[PDB]
Amino acid sequence: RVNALEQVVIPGIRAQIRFIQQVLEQREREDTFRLKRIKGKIEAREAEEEGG
Amino acid sequence: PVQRKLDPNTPFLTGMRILDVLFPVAMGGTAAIPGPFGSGKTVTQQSLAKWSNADVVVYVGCGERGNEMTDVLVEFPELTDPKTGGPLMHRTVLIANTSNMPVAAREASIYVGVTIAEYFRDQGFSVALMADSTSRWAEALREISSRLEEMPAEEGYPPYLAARLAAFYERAGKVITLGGEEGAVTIVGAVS
Amino acid sequence: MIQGVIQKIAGPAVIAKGMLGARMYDICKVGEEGLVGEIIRLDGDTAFVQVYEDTSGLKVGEPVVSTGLPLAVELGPGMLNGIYDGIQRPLERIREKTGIYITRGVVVHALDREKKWAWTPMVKPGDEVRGGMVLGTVPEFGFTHKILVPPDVRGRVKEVKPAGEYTVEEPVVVLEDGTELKMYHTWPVRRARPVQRKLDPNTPFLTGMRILDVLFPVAMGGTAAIPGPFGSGKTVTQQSLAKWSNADVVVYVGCGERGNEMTDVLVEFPELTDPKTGGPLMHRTVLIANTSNMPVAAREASIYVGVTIAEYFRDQGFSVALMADSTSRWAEALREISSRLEEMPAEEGYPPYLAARLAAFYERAGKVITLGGEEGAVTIVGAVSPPGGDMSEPVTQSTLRIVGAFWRLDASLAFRRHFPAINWNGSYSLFTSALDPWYRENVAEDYPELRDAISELLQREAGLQEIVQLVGPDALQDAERLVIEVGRIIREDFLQQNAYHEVDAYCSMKKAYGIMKMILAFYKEAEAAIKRGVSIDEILQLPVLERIGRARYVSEEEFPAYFEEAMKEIQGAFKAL
Amino acid sequence: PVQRKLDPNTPFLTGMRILDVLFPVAMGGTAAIPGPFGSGKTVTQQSLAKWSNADVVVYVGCGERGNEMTDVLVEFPELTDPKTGGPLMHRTVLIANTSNMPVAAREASIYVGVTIAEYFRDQGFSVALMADSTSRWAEALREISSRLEEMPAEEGYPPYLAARLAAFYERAGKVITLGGEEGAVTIVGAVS
Amino acid sequence: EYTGITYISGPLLFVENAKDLAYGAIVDIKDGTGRVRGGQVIEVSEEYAVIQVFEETTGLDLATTSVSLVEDVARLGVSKEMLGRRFNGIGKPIDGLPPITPEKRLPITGLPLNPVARRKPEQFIQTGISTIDVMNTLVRGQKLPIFSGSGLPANEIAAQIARQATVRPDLSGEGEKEEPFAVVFAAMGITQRELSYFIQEFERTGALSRSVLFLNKADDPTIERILTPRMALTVAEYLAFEHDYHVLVILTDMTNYCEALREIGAAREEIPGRRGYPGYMYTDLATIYERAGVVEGKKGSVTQIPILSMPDDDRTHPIPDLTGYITEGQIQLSRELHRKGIYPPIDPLPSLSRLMNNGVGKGKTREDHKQVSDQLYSAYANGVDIRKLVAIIGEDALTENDRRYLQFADAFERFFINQGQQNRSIEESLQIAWALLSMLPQGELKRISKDHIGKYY
Amino acid sequence: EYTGITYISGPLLFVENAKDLAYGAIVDIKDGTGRVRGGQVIEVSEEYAVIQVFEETTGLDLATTSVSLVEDVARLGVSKEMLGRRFNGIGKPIDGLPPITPEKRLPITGLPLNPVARRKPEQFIQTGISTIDVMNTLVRGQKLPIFSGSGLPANEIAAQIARQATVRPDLSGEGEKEEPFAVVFAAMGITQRELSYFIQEFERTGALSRSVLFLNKADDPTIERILTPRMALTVAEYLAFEHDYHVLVILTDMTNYCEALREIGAAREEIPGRRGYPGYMYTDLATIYERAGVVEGKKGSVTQIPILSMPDDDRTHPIPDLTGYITEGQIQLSRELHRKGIYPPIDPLPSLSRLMNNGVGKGKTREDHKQVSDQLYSAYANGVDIRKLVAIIGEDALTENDRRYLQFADAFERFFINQGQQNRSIEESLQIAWALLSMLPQGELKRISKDHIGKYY
Amino acid sequence: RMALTVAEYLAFEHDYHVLVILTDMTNYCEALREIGAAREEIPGRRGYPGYMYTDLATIYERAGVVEGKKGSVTQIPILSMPDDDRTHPIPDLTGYITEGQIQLSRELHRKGIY
Repeated sequence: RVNALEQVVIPGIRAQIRFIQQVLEQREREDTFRLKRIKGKIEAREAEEEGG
Repeated sequence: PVQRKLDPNTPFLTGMRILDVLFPVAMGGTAAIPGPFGSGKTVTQQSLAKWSNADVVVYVGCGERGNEMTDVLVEFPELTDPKTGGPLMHRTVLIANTSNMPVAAREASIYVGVTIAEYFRDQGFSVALMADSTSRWAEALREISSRLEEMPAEEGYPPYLAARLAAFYERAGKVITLGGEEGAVTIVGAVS
Repeated sequence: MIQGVIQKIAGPAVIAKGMLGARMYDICKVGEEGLVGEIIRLDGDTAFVQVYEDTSGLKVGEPVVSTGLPLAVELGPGMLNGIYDGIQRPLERIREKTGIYITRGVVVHALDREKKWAWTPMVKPGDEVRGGMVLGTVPEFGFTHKILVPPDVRGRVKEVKPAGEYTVEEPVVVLEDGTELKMYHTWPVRRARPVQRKLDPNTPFLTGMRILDVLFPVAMGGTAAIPGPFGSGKTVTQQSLAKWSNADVVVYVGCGERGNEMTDVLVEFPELTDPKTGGPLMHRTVLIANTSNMPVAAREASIYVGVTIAEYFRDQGFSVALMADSTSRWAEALREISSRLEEMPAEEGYPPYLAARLAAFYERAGKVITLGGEEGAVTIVGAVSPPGGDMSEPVTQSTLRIVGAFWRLDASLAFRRHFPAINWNGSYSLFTSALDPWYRENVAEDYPELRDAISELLQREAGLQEIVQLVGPDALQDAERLVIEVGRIIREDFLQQNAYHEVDAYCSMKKAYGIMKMILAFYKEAEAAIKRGVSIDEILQLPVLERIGRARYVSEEEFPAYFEEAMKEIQGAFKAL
Repeated sequence: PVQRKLDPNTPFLTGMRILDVLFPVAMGGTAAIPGPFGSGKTVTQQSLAKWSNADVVVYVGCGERGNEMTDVLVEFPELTDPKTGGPLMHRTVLIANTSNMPVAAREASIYVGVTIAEYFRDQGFSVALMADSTSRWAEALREISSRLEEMPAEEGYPPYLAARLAAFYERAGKVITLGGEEGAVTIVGAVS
Repeated sequence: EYTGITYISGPLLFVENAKDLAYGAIVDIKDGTGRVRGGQVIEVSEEYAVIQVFEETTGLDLATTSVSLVEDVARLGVSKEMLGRRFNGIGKPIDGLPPITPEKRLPITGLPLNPVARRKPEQFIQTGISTIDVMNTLVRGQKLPIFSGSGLPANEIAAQIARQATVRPDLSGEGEKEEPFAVVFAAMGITQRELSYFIQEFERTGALSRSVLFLNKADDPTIERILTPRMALTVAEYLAFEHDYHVLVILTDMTNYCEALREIGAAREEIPGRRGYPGYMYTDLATIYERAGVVEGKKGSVTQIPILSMPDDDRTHPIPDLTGYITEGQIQLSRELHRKGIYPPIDPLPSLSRLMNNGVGKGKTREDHKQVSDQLYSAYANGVDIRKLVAIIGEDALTENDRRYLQFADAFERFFINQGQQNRSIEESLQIAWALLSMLPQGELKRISKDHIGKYY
Repeated sequence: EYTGITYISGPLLFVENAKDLAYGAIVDIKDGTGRVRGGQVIEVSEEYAVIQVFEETTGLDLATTSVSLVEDVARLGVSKEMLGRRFNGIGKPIDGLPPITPEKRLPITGLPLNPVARRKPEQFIQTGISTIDVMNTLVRGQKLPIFSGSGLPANEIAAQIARQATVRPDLSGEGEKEEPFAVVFAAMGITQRELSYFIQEFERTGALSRSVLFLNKADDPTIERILTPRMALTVAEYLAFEHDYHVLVILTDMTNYCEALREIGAAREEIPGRRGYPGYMYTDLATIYERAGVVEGKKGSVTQIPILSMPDDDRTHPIPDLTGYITEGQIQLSRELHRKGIYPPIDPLPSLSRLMNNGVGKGKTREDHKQVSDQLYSAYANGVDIRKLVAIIGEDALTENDRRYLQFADAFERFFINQGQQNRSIEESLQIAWALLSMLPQGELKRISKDHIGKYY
Repeated sequence: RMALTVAEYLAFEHDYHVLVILTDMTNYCEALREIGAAREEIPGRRGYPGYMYTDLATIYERAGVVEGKKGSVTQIPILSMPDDDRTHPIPDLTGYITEGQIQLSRELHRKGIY
């Protein structure tokens, strides 16, 4: 258990979180860039009432 | 309308040894039993089917998919009525909404079907309301965004959070009324 | 034609306005010098161009010329030793004339007009031709390049100019119907070549890797992946697949590759003997490779050029092995082009339009009978690149979205330098239900069983390997360690093949069946030998292991040296000693 | 601007054994103290400016604690320097910010302190800066940048986080100024 | 004509001077390739409109962009005989023959069934694996999604079920061969080898006859991967319900579905509400899946069996998601027994059957395997699970009683789940099964009744 | 020329119209606060062209502004006295002494390299840190990234090999007029520690007589970090190929490259997040690692020797991951041996040396160089392997065919890996390597056979 | 905010001593998000807002003693987490301005040790 723990176990179950975290977080890049662009549509549409 | 929110203190029973025993449910209550992505959470309505102590059953589903309410849906008129003897539909009302029924009807569903629970509960009844898998309501609520050119609340969460959920739940459940009758809505949320 | 100008410049892409008569997919030269891009999005009168080459130094306001005729490329002669690439320039020519430095920008003909070849006429005047036929052959090296009639076109023949070497330009067959058919002939890449009947893959492909084929098969028209985590084994496992082939044509697309990534690869081919000649391997190989420094859209375009060339050859009755290096190339093109052209994103910055070409490119893979009157196979064997190191990403699951064969190559195997790195824990094959006929037709009927009987070896090693890591080899008995140190020789001398001995980089069935039967014996004998209480310790010290172990330093002309010899010594002097 | 880059060679003493004797970082080094501030971590920070060979002390916050951020101020003059022989507050410049100060307080924080340190540097005086709550600085930056086109895009924080964090350390060291006087601009990095 | 383009790029178009059209309209487009390309007007817009072109555009000059309304409602004809003839997604035979002959033109979206008109399934069939006809006990009108990750075949192994399928008429008290058992198949996207492999496994039994195949390939329109299912299912309703046939629908390759779904999801106005697929996803998986269920006034049925190729062993991916809730009966295939070479390689650990005393195991479905199934669940659970729990606590901590549990895993899987072209009746199942339960004492036999017990002793 | 600006911003901004602005053109902007800037004109529009702001947003006004084109593209001088001199900084180099005359003014964008104008390696680099150049075989035909990792210094190691590369006529393959003592260093961004470290290192190595080190000086604006790489490069490409010399670009940490690069990607709204660091990364890097090959028809090369650290002692971060993929294989150092005292610590346990028998041979270096390549690797490997399985089953598991491989890891340890900073010839390394190959019985070795056994003891 | 502004006037200006006990922070933070999402402020990590910080400060920073004024408000906020895991904003944020933490044991609460 000592051998295992200090090799595969401890750092491995550590490093898993990281991978998880960073990819779910990274998904929310696409969220913002789209969300931006969604807003751009709402402001543009009202600027085709106030600039065209 | 009602006179005030009261504290429950009289249990409700499904006639089981785990949903009443180790962890009790209340009359005037609220509860939930999440079972991820289906896990035998629809079967707890074969336990509310003819073993409950609800004087008046009011079964509602947001927009449950037909196949899961094919055997459950026609199971009940066949079943014995503990409050009579014939069909279970002497006490059940059954105001269920399905995927077969409109896709917008699913969005309305909860905040409309609350009032049908309330008309009997007011009179002097201890109505048992169950919203069968509230996640079906979330799929309708979050679709609004898509069709309206708005994004939902970030990270796959619905835009309306508390606003249109909590209010239905706490709308009725052990509340003394204006007539001075006792209105108590018992829910066992069959969520995911 | 069409004379607009530029409006905006947007990265390697360029937009233009005043384009009337613009069609989706043409030659779209932007500016006076022209660069040759491609029309994707057409919104209004503004046909969004997406240039293959650099927009560096371009100043806005230079006339834009678009042909308005579908994107076509020259198919006919010159395939052998000609670069056509993705920017539509021969690197060959550039290399000498403008130096070892490429001047970015300016287009030159994809297929040089400086080439000249013999013509052997095979038809005569006053006939009625139909699409897909051959009009004449061209002997170019020790291979026979044919001139194929455009499919789905009919007309009579007016003339056919007699045999002799001429410039490719010269019209060799004038049709009565009014088509002066030049040796090169255009064909689009949006209009693809048809097939008379679709057929099932059934002829095997032999690439020169033992274990690879023997555990998880590949037919001609098959497909498999080559993952390579952290730029590992992958990069040169592909070199050894192309070094020797059983596929007649060799199509290597190394689009978007860099310096050292193609150094040895190419430069070694002029040193390999050719099967149909004996000089440079270039007499059967065609370079569609591109450089990394050229824009995103140049690596997109290269892949579509490959497959239409492959089809051309398939109709000539010639079997094509096509090997696109790394999907990290493909990914990166569409992954960036999405941002540019204001295309909205799907999953991981890749567009929802990713499988556009992809899907259709995998479909073409397969043994079929053409309309051409010949039968070939277009074999595709794409090398995947995991972005995340998981195949859950769409750029990686396309060889596991639709089923066929799939191979698993590991970093950990690559480190001791086991070539290939095939593992039997994430590889399956569907050409194990359709090579069974051709095996027992030519190969052997004692093969559909023997191959399997090797796989069970490493099946049973797995179950145990697990327990090796839970408790050592001193908790496990004689019979446990049995199939473990079978397993050992199946990998030590059967998953490692030397990349500096070229008679292990090519194998044959003779090399196959031989060394499969050696092990058969050992097992079947060893189950009784060790049952007499001879502990595995002693059998490790015997000379018997060492002699069978020479199998990655041996030749094929040194193949009858171990075939018959050691056969008797295995079943013989191991059951007494 | 400067006449030459220099390198520290002024001996390190902070008044703590292992602290400076095993790990020398010298004057014009750049340190850090990780983990959360408080719960025994205050020991180092306090004692540092009392003993340590610097002529001037600069203290600076940017999202500090409540009661703990005041314990320090109040005990500040009762911390005693031996050169000055009484109140430490004499050769200490305060510019500290807590979250009971405006939005943009914490975002403006750094640059201020950085500049003033260079003043002292110029007069041949070594300063002793303490850039506490680095982690928390960015809170503000993020908030401001939401409302803009400079949205978070890294890993939940600005990508311009990277520029102004870096540069903060690249302006601080031992160097020889234009007037030819040498000071030192040592940072202790409580990130939290 | 409506000239002045706004967007041109593959199957999705926009063209102006369009503000008065209907929902679903077959228009034409005169192309610059000279190939006349269709297109249904799925939505209408302010001063332009969305056309969703049936073929993929590869050249179309903006100077002459012709549009010509053929019909105001996109529909599809019908017939009563198409049996035995193959077709593609467009509606054209693969034999090169003429299409069906309209009788009436029905919408392609179709119209769903009332939940009240559905009545409990109970008429069980032989699928030719004892494993399904016991544990889940597949019945008419029911769905069995075959959960299968990537790197595990399911098109291949599905053909096995597809040829072993045969009604049960002597156990249900009445004929079921008296009303046609036609079958439907339909791919959303497949290769070259799997094309011929399918027909050659239908030609091997002559189960090819009386089938309607609405295949899709990967080189056939990418827009019609998701259009053609919806079409085909409303040609099912006609022969299944209104001609009273028992129609088996098998829809296989449900990722390639999702490929075509993706395209609209995000590129257009629609947003990706989970994993690049639209947020109208719910509908996109409702009209497809809802078709099936036994009628109370017809004696025909649509039994649909979706076969997935869902990504890896993930359960948060859209496919495993919604499919969970929907079905009651479901089965999983895994890769663990698939490399042993056993076919089918069932792994039923996350698998569930919520009907097995109610619904199936009553009526026309026999009840001698009622309590049997329920036994078999936990009996198999105790086996394979504890192989793990021993190698965790120590490596040996079983008694001799628990030895039996794992003694019965190894046996059961090999024999029971393995059939190639072997077929065993429900009774031939039971017999055998209860003789392998004899490797177990009481406590792994309580649930089984006094009747069943002795019956198969 | 364009007067007026309609956006004051820090990374990019509005410049009305365009009619002569090239892509990647040099513009000069007087901010009206007495300051002046430049930049590249990457993206040119007749609406709003946006120009590369070279410094922060402060110190800008609309009271006085002008935009004025200076040159078509980027350009800069390359002296033939560039070698033997350090030219710190960029544009006007401040190496603290006068700038050298821009003798040949040519572009600094990059000049591409034809893939058919390349030839297989034939040069070796004899560097004084034995361990690497023996096993990994440091040749110019590989460009392996050296990964330092956290709490492992990037500077010390890079510092080392600076003076410690030496040249022979034929122990290095090629001649000593084909390899000068000149080298080139190109910074991907230097930091506090990285600069305060190389200060002392210039006066000791000979950055005035054998080394060129272009820097960013650690305090110049962010955009400078996407300028110095390719600028540093092109310079050397000239004297290397055209003048004939071998030079090695010794990079520095690509972390600060990402850093600067990313801010452009969120101010243009590109793909700046692959897993928290750019998805567009590789596109710009095509040029850096394109010239890192070996030219054909000219002599002398350019080879990128990436040296980059990792933000965590795990590779879950894009930093080393995307680099792995781009380039070929890896060489590492880790912290296995660093915790105990060994210096230089070198662990090539998960390493991959792509080439190791090309660019060397027999007689190009030594006879036994080609053979002792793979040998050490697996001899040593299987040393550390034992210490794994001993502890799993009690505290031993070792045999007598273990006691020899065991001590082959001690013998390789402090005798070979540890060396100080002491120059070691390819002779002194391989010679004595064979007396450490006398700890396992010779004659029949894993990769060596009897052909160097009786020659080298 | 209501009783906040009244509180100032209770404990500092009457010399009284108040104890503010808030409960359920999850709701406080959900509702907040909806408001900010329409002012063009992007939500934060694990969906919970990033403009939280400022607003959460203003409730808690009317705590701490005051020179010469003996009476001051003691702050005790109570918030919920799935298992007291620190993998979302709700604790992080809080945990910088506030001092200490006092988490709840499953063992204890089972046995009825309160």
